[PDB]
Amino acid sequence: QVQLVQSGAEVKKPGASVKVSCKASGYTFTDYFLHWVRQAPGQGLEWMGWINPDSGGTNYAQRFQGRVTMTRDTSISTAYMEVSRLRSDDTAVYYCARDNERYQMQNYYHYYGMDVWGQGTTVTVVSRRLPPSVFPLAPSSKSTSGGTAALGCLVKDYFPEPVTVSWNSGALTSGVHTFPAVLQSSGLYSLSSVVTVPSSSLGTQTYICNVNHKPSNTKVDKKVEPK
Amino acid sequence: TNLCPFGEVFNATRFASVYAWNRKRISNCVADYSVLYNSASFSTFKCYGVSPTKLNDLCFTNVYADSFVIRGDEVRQIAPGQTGKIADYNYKLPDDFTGCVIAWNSNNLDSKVGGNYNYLYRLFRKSNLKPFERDISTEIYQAGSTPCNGVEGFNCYFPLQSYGFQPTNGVGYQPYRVVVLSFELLHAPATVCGP
Amino acid sequence: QSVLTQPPSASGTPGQRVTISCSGSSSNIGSNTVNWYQQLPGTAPKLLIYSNNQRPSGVPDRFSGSKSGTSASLAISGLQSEDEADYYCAAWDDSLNGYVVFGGGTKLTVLGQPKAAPSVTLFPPSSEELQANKATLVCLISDFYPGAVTVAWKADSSPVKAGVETTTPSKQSNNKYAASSYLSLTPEQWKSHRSYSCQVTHEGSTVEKTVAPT
Ligand SMILES: *[C@@H]1O[C@H](CO[C@@H]2O[C@@H](C)[C@@H](O)[C@@H](O)[C@@H]2O)[C@@H](O[C@@H]2O[C@H](CO)[C@@H](O)[C@H](O)[C@H]2NC(C)=O)[C@H](O)[C@H]1NC(C)=O
Repeated sequence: QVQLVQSGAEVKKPGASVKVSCKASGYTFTDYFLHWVRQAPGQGLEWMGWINPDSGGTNYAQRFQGRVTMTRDTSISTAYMEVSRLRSDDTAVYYCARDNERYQMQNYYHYYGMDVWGQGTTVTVVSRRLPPSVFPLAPSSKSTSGGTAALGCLVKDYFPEPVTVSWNSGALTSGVHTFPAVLQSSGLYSLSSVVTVPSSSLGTQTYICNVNHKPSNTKVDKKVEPK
Repeated sequence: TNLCPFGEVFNATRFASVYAWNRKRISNCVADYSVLYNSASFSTFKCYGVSPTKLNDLCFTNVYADSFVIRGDEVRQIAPGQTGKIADYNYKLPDDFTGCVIAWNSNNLDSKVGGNYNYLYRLFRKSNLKPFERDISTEIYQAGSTPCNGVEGFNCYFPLQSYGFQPTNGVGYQPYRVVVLSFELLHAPATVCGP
Repeated sequence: QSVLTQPPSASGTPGQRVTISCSGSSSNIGSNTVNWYQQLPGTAPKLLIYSNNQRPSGVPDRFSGSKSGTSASLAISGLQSEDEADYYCAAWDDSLNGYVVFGGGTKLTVLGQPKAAPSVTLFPPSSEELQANKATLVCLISDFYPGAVTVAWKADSSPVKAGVETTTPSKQSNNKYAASSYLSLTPEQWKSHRSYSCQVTHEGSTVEKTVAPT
């Protein structure tokens, strides 16, 4: 199968550069142009440019001309995009996507769309990295209703996004909901994760929320017990 | 050294419909164009922007081979500067075209008693194609003032029509297979050379 | 550079036809073909329509595209709940260097559930948080439909104004909505009020929860 596999998440300081990779497989790399598209949190798609892996030629979006360089290494079917002079609002998911028209003539190019998409690479541009505090939301009488109880974890005062939360190292998935973060007037983020569980389980089942914050290199486990 | 695989293009069992014309890029090979243009198999062999006798002395970044079927009377439309249903709505060459148009009668391959209706062409389009553009869309063509909303009827036409190809047609209505070879020069090393 | 104009939102029920418009200019849609993308929460866009009305393999026949002049439209004929997603149109723009222009995107919601009142769970500040000289009330709102609520915090009977933060509702695993609200405060305030209350209004009716330092 045709696929594009991108490199992993990046955290960079403002003014630094980042280089993201996109490896193609399942087809002949030089047959198709590649596009780069990014998407800032909660916003739309924005085209960055195309590269022709057959020639190395490029066409950059004017907003990024002079700040972005696309390249390729055909020996390993990989395209690269380097963004320099990073700003905080370069924080976004970066996609590579295959131009869907085989064998373009570069001087007579025609765009008909992009048919195969990488999974995306997050790039976060921040000077601060701040780990969260994790507090239990204990199940109680007020949080129990006829056989089911609610319990959770409050993840407070971290920066930047994102944190991921699993329960019981992924063993617990049914009834879990992790909410989006709020941005407080402090500039730090907070979110919560909750799980509905059988109240009959409360005396023997252990509940631990696993809070990952890659930006600060932190993993916090919090055991949540009845009050 | 690889020999360019022109044989695969010219000898394919089936050709594309002209509205959905097929393209192959040819690269990293040596081509003897004399073998091609000194063949008696072709009823059309016209080159633009190059003398065909210098082709064996030139090198290009890539060569493109576009191929499709049209009727004989329409082969004249596969040239820069032409007008007509084919040149306007199916396959358009640029005015600065550098390449060769090669055509041969394919009545024995593409016609059948009863009609071969598998080869289609675009009869209607709201504007001309750009050079080397392809239109494979199948929207109902609104010929009059009333929007068609997907329904066919008067002034609301399916845009593609079938050739009728029967072996007994006169030559003007017989199928011709066409290969358009374009010679590309980019800011990159040449990969297709003469011998 | 140019923009392609889409409505910010659209909706319909299952079995209904929904159309999403995409308005451009003579240098993009007026000159070039239109392609459409579907983006589900948390994943990469997927090509839905290209060359004005062609479907990639695997895209169901209920998705259709059209173009006329400088505008285009995406139709979904027979909405299914899994069609809830963001939709983008795109086209080449011949201006200057030439570039791909994307629409601003359209959020489509599929209203395929009856109204459901929210279940409200209010958590007082945890002992550990108070033992860090901080306090947060956490109001968790689950299992409601459609996805619009307002949240009021009350200190005793008095409205509470400052230190509230509320999330925009989003889908739970079971395709109902959840939302969350936070009231931050100092431990002294928490200890000095008979109660606190989170009241959630969903479609004109209010569900209330109350907690106290007792
Ligand atoms: C595909 O090609 C064969 C062979 O054509 C010959 O070999 C080529 C490499 C080239 O040298 C041609 O000029 C040759 O004629 C075609 O088969 C021939 O068909 C003709 C029909 O008139 C017949 O007289 C020949 O005897 C056939 N040759 C052989 C070796 O059998 C065949 O028709 C081509 N197929 C298509 C789809 O075009």
